[PDB]
Amino acid sequence: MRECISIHVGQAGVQIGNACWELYCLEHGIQPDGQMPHHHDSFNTFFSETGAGKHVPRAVFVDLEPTVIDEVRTGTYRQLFHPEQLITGKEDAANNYARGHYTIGKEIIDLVLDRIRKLADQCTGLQGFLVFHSFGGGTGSGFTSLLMERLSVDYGKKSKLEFSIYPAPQVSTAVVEPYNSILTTHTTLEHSDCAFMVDNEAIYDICRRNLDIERPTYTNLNRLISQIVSSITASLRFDGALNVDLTEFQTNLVPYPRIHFPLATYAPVISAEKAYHEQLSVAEITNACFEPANQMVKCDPRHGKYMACCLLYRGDVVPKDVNAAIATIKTKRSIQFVDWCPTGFKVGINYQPPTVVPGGDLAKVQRAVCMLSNTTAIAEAWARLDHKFDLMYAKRAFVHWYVGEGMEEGEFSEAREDMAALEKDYEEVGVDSVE
Amino acid sequence: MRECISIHVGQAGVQIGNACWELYCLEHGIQPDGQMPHHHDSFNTFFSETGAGKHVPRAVFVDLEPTVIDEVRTGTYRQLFHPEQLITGKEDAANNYARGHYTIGKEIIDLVLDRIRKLADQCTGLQGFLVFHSFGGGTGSGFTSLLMERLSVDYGKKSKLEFSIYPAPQVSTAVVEPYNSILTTHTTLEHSDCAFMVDNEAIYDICRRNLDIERPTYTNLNRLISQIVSSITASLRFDGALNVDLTEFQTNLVPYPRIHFPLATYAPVISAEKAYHEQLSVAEITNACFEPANQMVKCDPRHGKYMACCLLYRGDVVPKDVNAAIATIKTKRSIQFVDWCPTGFKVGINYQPPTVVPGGDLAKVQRAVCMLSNTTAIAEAWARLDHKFDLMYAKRAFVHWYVGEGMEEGEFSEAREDMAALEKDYEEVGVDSVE
Amino acid sequence: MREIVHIQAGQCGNQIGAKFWEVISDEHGIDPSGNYVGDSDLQLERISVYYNEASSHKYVPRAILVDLEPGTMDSVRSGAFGHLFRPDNFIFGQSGAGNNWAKGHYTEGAELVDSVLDVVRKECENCDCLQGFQLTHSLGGGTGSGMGTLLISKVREEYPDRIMNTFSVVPSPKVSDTVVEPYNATLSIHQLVENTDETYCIDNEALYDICFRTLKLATPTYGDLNHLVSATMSGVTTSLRFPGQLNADLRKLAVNMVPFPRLHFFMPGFAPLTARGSQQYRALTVPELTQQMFDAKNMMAACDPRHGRYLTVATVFRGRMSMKEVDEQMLAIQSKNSSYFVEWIPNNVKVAVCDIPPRGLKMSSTFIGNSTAIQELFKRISEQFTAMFRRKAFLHWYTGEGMDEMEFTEAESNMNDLVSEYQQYQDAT
Amino acid sequence: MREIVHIQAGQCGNQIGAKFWEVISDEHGIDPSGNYVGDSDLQLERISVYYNEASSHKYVPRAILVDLEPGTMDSVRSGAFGHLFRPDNFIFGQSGAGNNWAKGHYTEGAELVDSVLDVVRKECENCDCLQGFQLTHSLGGGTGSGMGTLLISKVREEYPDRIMNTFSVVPSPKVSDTVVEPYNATLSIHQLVENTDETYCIDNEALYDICFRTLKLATPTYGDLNHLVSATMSGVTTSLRFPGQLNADLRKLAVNMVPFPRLHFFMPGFAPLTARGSQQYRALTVPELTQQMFDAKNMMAACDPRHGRYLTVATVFRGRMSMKEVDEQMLAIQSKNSSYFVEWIPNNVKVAVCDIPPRGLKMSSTFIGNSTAIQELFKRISEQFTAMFRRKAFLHWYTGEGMDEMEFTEAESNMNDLVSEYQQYQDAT
Ligand SMILES: Nc1nc2c(ncn2[C@@H]2O[C@H](COP(=O)(O)OP(=O)(O)OP(=O)(O)O)[C@@H](O)[C@H]2O)c(=O)[nH]1
Ligand SMILES: Nc1nc2c(ncn2[C@@H]2O[C@H](COP(=O)(O)OP(=O)(O)OP(=O)(O)O)[C@@H](O)[C@H]2O)c(=O)[nH]1
Ligand SMILES: Nc1nc2c(ncn2[C@@H]2O[C@H](COP(=O)(O)OP(=O)(O)O)[C@@H](O)[C@H]2O)c(=O)[nH]1
Ligand SMILES: Nc1nc2c(ncn2[C@@H]2O[C@H](COP(=O)(O)OP(=O)(O)O)[C@@H](O)[C@H]2O)c(=O)[nH]1
Ligand SMILES: [Mg+2]
Ligand SMILES: [Mg+2]
Repeated sequence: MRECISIHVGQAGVQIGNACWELYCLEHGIQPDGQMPHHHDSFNTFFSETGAGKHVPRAVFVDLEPTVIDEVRTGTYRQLFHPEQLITGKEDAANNYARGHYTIGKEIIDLVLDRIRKLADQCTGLQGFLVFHSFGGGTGSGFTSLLMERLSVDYGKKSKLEFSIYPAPQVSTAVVEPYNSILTTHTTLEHSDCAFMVDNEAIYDICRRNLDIERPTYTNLNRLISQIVSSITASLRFDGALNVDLTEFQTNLVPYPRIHFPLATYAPVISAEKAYHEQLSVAEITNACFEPANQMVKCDPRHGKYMACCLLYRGDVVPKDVNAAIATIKTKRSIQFVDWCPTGFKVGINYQPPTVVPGGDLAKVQRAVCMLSNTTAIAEAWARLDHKFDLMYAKRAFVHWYVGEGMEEGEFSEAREDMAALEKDYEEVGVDSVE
Repeated sequence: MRECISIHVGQAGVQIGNACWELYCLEHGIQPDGQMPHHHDSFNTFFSETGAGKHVPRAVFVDLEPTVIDEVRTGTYRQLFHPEQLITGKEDAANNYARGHYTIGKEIIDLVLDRIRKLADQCTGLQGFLVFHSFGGGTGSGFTSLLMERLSVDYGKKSKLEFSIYPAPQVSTAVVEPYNSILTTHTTLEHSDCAFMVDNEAIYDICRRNLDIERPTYTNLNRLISQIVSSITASLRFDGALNVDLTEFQTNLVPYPRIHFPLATYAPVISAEKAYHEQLSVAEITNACFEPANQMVKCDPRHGKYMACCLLYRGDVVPKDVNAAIATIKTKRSIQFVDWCPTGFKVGINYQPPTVVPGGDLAKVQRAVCMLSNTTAIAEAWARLDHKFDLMYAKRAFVHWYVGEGMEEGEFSEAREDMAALEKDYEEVGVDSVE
Repeated sequence: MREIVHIQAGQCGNQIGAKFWEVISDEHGIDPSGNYVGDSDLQLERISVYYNEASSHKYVPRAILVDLEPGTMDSVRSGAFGHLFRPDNFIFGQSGAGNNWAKGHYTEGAELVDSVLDVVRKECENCDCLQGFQLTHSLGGGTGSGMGTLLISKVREEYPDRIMNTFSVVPSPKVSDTVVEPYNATLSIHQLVENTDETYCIDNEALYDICFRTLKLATPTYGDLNHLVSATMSGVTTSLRFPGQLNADLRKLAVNMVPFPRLHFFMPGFAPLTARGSQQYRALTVPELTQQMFDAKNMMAACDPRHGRYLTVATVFRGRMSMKEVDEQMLAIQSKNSSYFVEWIPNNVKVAVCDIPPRGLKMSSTFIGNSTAIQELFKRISEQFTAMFRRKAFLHWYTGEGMDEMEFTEAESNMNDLVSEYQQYQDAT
Repeated sequence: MREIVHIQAGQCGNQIGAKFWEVISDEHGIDPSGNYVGDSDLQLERISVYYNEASSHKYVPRAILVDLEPGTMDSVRSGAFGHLFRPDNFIFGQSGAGNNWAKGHYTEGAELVDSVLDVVRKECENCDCLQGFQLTHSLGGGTGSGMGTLLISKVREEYPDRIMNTFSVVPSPKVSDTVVEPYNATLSIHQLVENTDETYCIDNEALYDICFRTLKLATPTYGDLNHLVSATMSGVTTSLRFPGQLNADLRKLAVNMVPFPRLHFFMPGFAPLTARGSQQYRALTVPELTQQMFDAKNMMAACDPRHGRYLTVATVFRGRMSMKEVDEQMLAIQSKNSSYFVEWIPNNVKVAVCDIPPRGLKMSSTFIGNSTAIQELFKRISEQFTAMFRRKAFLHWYTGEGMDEMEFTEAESNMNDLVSEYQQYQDAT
């Protein structure tokens, strides 16, 4: 009765959604065809139901290249999705923000908004939106900027959560990542309620070091991020000793309107062969979450200050142990919050344990904790992008595509100014107060 | 609830640990896989436990050559160890202290300290540390010096016990033993709480003469030293009529801060065929312990003075007989303590008999006694090393490896000066007081 | 007669209320179906003070459960002891306050408050001679705090004569379960010192410590803490829900414990508290309970009383006992702690005695201390507030609902005025 | 009335206390569960002096078991006669004193002493008319010595009126169970001569010799020695735990045996001591016990009395006997040993008589002699101390906890002052 739709833009969004919906169907014992042989309703928040025992997701799959969507239509989760949700374009933006925001996406945006409005009106207690999109791809950035603007125009005050894929400092599959990233950030900065920074480089490191898988496929990273998002929405979708809604997330983790970029982290992540030999203490897993090597963004947290933290626990958890572990974390020195925020934690506890996907890589654990942490180290990452942008702009490289596809140079200058202003605000927050 | 971790550095350390953990698993009826079909908890001090009936050791196996650690991973005690404890390097220090303390070990020391800190924080009543390392090998000396410095920096006042392997006067498998030994002693002299001198030459002699095994393997010596260490920690791990902790060991056996080098001795050690024909009197086994031929360091105790002694008994022992035997020992002339210490004994009594390992070489005995004795004869041994060092330094032999691997000559001169100062202090203690 | 109406705001309020009604029904011998199967007539002699006799000889709690989200409401409804509440009382919203006080007091709450007041009025008219209201809520969560303050203001407008009790879960000193709780706490305290007759400050930290240390439980689930607080409240009301050699009511406690209108914040305590094994190894004597109730390690508010003075003290016993014993114990405890009491209030202990134990036990006791130590709490909060208000962090979330900075300015000024008054009366002479 | 509180410090203290409470319960007919199954009302007429009647008609020892390590504590707790102690009394630390006195009196003990004093105070307030305290400890081990001295100082600060007993296991002359025991012994003696009413010097060597020679046991386990010492203490207190033709209490013994404040160190002795077979072959007559209690081979302190003079002597009998017989025996024994007594104290024998034997026997006897021989002990220790202090061996271990050399200087000076006083009064005229 507290619904929240899902929106998947771009190839990354669609693949992540594949993983996430596999995980959901496993959580609620739902067949790929929508049938089903502590639980409350629970699945009602993400599954709508027809007369028969068939349930459908509240998701929208939009893309400009029909390849991946066609794979979904042919995927084992074929009978699941309502066929109208699979909006396919004809020619992808091809890692060009201009195409993805002015030329191509502009011509299906209306149909996308139509389906969005249909699914919204069919629901009653709509909590908000979940956007799954990359950052470098043309469709992702462009269509996402357009979609966020349209939604903010239409649905003024409702939850809008985003899951970007922060481009890695060194592993850049595309070449024009800085341009698209800068443009999409400069646009989305005034509409997104709360983003969720995740990067593939950190996930590679985590998969190799912890899970002891040397050669991972994209499916594995998708499984990890799906686990994170499932932990995020378990509070809505399940009964817990201390529940929490997305509104609480945006309220607690966003001190200033512009600074709403918290990074993700999850634990425990160990191989099934290594499942034993460790009791998985709640304080232990909390320390694991706070370790710089277990974070999912390549940024040393010791270089910044945790402006806010949100720890969400599920499984056999007891509040006093959580309190003790959090107090111990506060005692440590290298974790220095901002002076003006003495209360740097919101906690969430759930009874439903995390579910391990058969054919997966993780081990069945009795407890799990996801930390969404808004820190100051992320500012440094922006600097890197800044740098690259200047380079690719000092020579006016690649500019002609963007210019000829519905954009002006002054827009690029303005986006650079906006990113510089954001970095300035981050520094301004980083200082301490007098008196 | 009084935990004490174990640290095994170098090939000798790892093999000794293999023997010691075999002995422990036999003591508490623990399968190699951590399962188990007077006792208290007892095993809690050295075994941690997970939810299931699986227990793991509180040990760290660190080496720079993966051979022996891989053997452990393939050993019958495979399921026992938590896989993270098996830290393996890539290239051994190759009997070079410089490599083991400046070049190679410097790059895994942080991970080792991390695992140490994890295991420490998981424990509550940590008594202290047990270091198992040789003296000649590069990894042993170098990594041990580094580890002791790091631990003393981090864990200021906690028990730090060491089990060196004193290089034999004549049986030297390596060639550069004096250099590494002098360096590691000069370093560890300011950090180690209490060492435990043992040598392979004496153990060879004991195995041949007493156990009547002419051709012993390293496994046999490892079994002997494991028995010694088990007797050392039985007081913590079992209920006795007069218990004793490692803090008591360091307090009683260390009169002066520098002079903390007690040598080991154990009894009874007889073959199973010779198990009969002797009733194993408590006074008898005490005399056996005090005989120069049963000591585990090739140094005639009659050439020095017992500054302190610590006799630890286990099995069917009665205090009055111990008192009588100790009085008789004090009566004898050839055992001349220092005049200024009239009380040269600390006693420990345990109820748990020593356990004989099936497939072993010793015989099931009802009583056993381990003597840790800090004497003055050990000084002479240093002299021998001194001599050799001067020789290998009078010609500057082998110097170039150490120089080119991160060391300076003045450091060698300083180490020689420190060893000379220690010998001088030993002589100064050896004198008698006026008035 | 003297019918009492129960209000439960916020998730914490609802959970505490569920445990509370469980305890009350257990006291009165009430089946989960809501019908009576008890054994002592005295149970039903005053069942009407908390229950209403619905036709066909059934009983319904006189409670009003309020929320802005259906989650915990439905959780309770499905659970046992849920099928006895009258379903029309379950008022809940859909938007959810989002842990924001502005939503809970200006935008979202303003839409349900009317229906809530209507149900309140209906229940009031059902009662014969209304005694007063007890509100169960938190101070951190947006719904509890905001909507409870709104309802309190409205009720006090509609009932300037009845009595008002609030059982607020004050934020812990060390930990902080949320991030913006200083703002909600400050605004809630503003409204409480405006229009509340008495407020029972309670912390989860102290309950954790009591469960761990005293009761020897390393696994305290929220059910345990809620059970403890519910036992406290039941002990508070048993003085009128049952006969007694020296009976008391809510009005008497308010009269005795509130020397000045603003200074109506109380730290509670309970006794005896024994482990499962360590119980038979102690004598259950009135002196034992009395000495137990006077120490830092048994106060449900995280503040050492020795830091201040006991302005007033109330104590409610249960079960059969000897009055002279209680008198002597109170005399001795007031004599030995001479430095810990206000000079100009001699004999500052109120005593009430019931005839029924809370079941299972022979004799229990409840302590309600109004001290000057609690000011530290406010001081702490005030400081935090100033910090978070100096940089104006999160200020936009509350601004967007119509609230303005001057609101926080006034609330902080009021809190500092209260702190000044508390300190002034602490060192009075 | 005259309630007594028991403290047990150190491993030896705890073991001795366990055996002691076993013996006491056996005397009073107390089941291991802690409930009474006895047969004589006189058992419960004064059960309250050592036990507290917990509700449901159970009994708990009024003891306080203290340690810095859980080992022996848990060992006792698991053992029978352990499940009757009230679990809250088991105060223990984790670091362990490491057989160091500095830790046991400055660093480690300073952290638990507060909780220990709190439990002490609670027990004191539970008692009606407190009589005094008995401390069971050693002098070699760090925990026992240091923490006991600390607690003694604190208690004497909080109770300058009550009476204090200490049962210290003095180091043996010949053997030395530890190495640094001279230092701990000297410091402990310093604190004892500071703030102890009476001290019962006991050696393990003498107990060994008594068990071997007299009782004909070649296999003396520590249980036997602890049983003997516990029998001694029980015989000391039976004069007030039971009626008697000439009753005595701790205060009377302190008055009679302590002519001067510092000279309050006593060597005890017990009788009769017979083998299992060699018992029926001897007449159990008062003269026999009397002559048994006066010889070197039956003193629980390793010092021949003939080397000095009996400054004072106390003797407590049990069971039915004829007073005139005791009087004549004391007269004869004082006449025949004229050279062994102080000249200026005529009739230096205190006599007490009980009505109950220690069970199984017909008549027993306990001797408490304050002699000048014991000075030799101190002399010995002093010498050793000087030796170990001249070379400053082990000095760093005690230095590292804040203690300084001047501490040892003062303690040794004080000990030599005491030795000088003892010798001075030995050859007084
Ligand atoms: N974490 C994760 N990222 C993915 C996955 N698949 C694709 N991506 C991201 O997708 C990016 C590739 O460009 P996309 O954003 O997918 O471009 P697109 O979605 O195809 O849209 P167009 O640019 O118009 O073609 C890479 O930078 C990846 O980070 C995946 O399975 N897991
Ligand atoms: N007592 C005993 N000593 C052993 C055993 N195995 C090896 N050692 C000692 O190990 C020494 C050989 O050099 P190590 O100290 O092992 O060198 P390492 O541990 O391999 O480290 P690197 O020098 O860097 O290779 C010999 O002097 C032996 O004394 C054993 O099984 N028992
Ligand atoms: N003592 C106690 N406190 C609780 C319990 N459940 C929640 N809380 C407290 O309630 C606060 C959350 O407020 P909540 O009602 O959930 O948020 P709201 O919906 O905005 O009112 C937290 O600070 C918790 O400390 C409980 O069972 N017992
Ligand atoms: N008579 C007797 N003495 C004991 C017994 N157990 C230990 N001791 C003595 O206690 C001393 C050890 O002190 P201990 O309490 O164990 O060390 P601590 O922990 O530092 O106080 C030794 O000198 C022993 O002689 C016992 O059962 N009987
Ligand atoms: Mg694409
Ligand atoms: Mg090696």
